Amino acid sequence: FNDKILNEPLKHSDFFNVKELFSVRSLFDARVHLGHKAGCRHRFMEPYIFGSRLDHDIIDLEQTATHLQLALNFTAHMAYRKGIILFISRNRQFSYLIENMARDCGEYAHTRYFRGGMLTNARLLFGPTVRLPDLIIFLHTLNNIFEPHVAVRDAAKMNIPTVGIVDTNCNPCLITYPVPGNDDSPLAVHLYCRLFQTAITRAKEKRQQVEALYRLQ
Amino acid sequence: AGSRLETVGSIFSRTRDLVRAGVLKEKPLWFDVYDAFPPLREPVFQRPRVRYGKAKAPIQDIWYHEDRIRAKFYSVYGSGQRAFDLFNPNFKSTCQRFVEKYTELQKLGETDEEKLFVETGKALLA
Amino acid sequence: KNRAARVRVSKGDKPVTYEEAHAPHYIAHRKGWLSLHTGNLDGEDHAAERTVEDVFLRKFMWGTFPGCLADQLVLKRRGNQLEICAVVLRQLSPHKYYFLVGYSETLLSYFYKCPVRLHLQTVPSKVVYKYL
RNA sequence: AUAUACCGCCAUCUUCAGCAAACCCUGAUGAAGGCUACAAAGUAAGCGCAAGUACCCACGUAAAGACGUUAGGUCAAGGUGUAGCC
Ligand SMILES: C[NH+](C)c1cc(NC(=O)CNC(C)(C)C)c(O)c2c1C[C@H]1C[C@H]3[C@H]([NH+](C)C)C(O)=C(C(N)=O)C(=O)[C@@]3(O)C(O)=C1C2=O
Ligand SMILES: [Mg+2]
Ligand SMILES: [Mg+2]
Ligand SMILES: [Mg+2]
Ligand SMILES: [Mg+2]
Ligand SMILES: [Zn+2]
Repeated sequence: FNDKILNEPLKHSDFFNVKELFSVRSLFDARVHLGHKAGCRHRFMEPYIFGSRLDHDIIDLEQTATHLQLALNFTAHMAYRKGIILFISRNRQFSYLIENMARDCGEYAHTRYFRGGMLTNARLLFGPTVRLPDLIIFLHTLNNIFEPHVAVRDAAKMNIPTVGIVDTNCNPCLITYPVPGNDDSPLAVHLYCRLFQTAITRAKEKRQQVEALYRLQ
Repeated sequence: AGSRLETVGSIFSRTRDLVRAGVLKEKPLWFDVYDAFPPLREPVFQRPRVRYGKAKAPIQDIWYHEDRIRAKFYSVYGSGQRAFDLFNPNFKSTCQRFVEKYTELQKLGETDEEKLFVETGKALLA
Repeated sequence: KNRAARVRVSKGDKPVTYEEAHAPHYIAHRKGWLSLHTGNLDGEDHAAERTVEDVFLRKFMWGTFPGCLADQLVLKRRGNQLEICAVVLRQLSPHKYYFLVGYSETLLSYFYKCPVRLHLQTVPSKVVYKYL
């Protein structure tokens, strides 16, 4: 009968009202639409790009809004069902922000040099009975040589769903929920951290509410 | 077990096929969330490729009508000492003043561009 | 290369005891001696026949407690009290053990003509210091 | 008789630093390969150097120096397979 605290959110669409945390104006002022140049583009990001202004590409914010809805819904549902959400980035200007965001929530953050086999040779590297993360959220999909991160391939190899902010120079290919958006501006990255932190915290408090209600019932 | 073939399909397709066969006995935590709210595109591997012949990107260049006059303004009356702010929404630069006044007269009813330009030039001079 | 008392490295599956593991350059730096007889000091006469009897004892007790001596013996020699302290395993029956103790206990007394005493020390399995 | 069957005990590179179980990734899942600390797939038990010991110091000298190389040296130190003599 606990299949009502693990099946109910899954028939309510937007069970966590995550649709009231972001608007195409909030994103526009966070400067999410600003992308890279036509010379740093990706063929697979071409379907998400509104167009090019002065050889500087811009991302379609309606598509960003729909993708961000789906992403934040998924993140809220995994945080409710008590997964492990690992936030991965290689920025160096936002490492402090991502680790502090994980610690203000209760999820985890890899912001440092990804050692080979972290998710793949995981039992040998950590211990025989380790729980690998049930959702990896990349705030920046590229590494510091401007190439896709090992984790995006190894998360897929290990069948861990991935939510990721894909900019113009990124490969939205092996990312389950791509969110077309700027990740080079402090306001944009701050808004992403704020949105994901709020989703995860609201999800965990709602999980506690339904467990309390069913325990009293 | 699991399928570490990241290239054949998606994590959803691989996991669904393996739990149908009966080798993944427990379903993962994320499978029902995927089956409830799937993404707009299943994450299947696609190899990037270089366009070679007469293949061009579908991305267009953003050009509005005001830019015909914007380009003309900078040409004659260059960028003034009134500097752009950019940090504040609703910033109305001097060139924006010019295009708004010019577009005003246009709506009112004028015809040749040079006459339009001199009239809005005296208008901003006032 | 030096090949004196050095058990070479196999593949990491070779049980080996402290004694066998240490090489001859650790002979009293880490190991010590398996036979404590006084003849090898500065002034004494009979050290040669002590060693001739020493190798005899090692091989007699090796063939008389067949396949139960875990590691090698400690042939100490104070007064006329030769001692054959042992580390013998726990597989054969205790009546057989006490028998070979008595048999040796008297036979080396009548071979060497002095008190000879065996103080066995039973151990479950042959010990492993490291796997080489 | 065969060191070209060997144990044993050594020479030599070595007045070296490598040899590596077990995994993982890359190469369209080929022989193979796995580097960037403002970091791009490598993680590593074990042996070796190192460390600790001997001599007068922490210096120097000793000892030590793996995996393998050279069918390198010895059936004559001893033991010994194979073939032989009685
Ligand atoms: C004729 N060659 C092919 C040969 C044959 C045998 N043994 C046999 O084939 C005999 N086999 C039978 C007994 C019939 C079963 C051999 O046994 C040998 C050798 C080569 C020698 C060469 C030696 C030589 N030494 C004496 C100065 C030399 O130049 C070196 C060296 N590295 O300095 C050697 O390698 C040598 O010493 C050597 O090992 C040989 C043989 O052992
Ligand atoms: Mg030497
Ligand atoms: Mg030397
Ligand atoms: Mg040393
Ligand atoms: Mg030869
Ligand atoms: Zn970027």
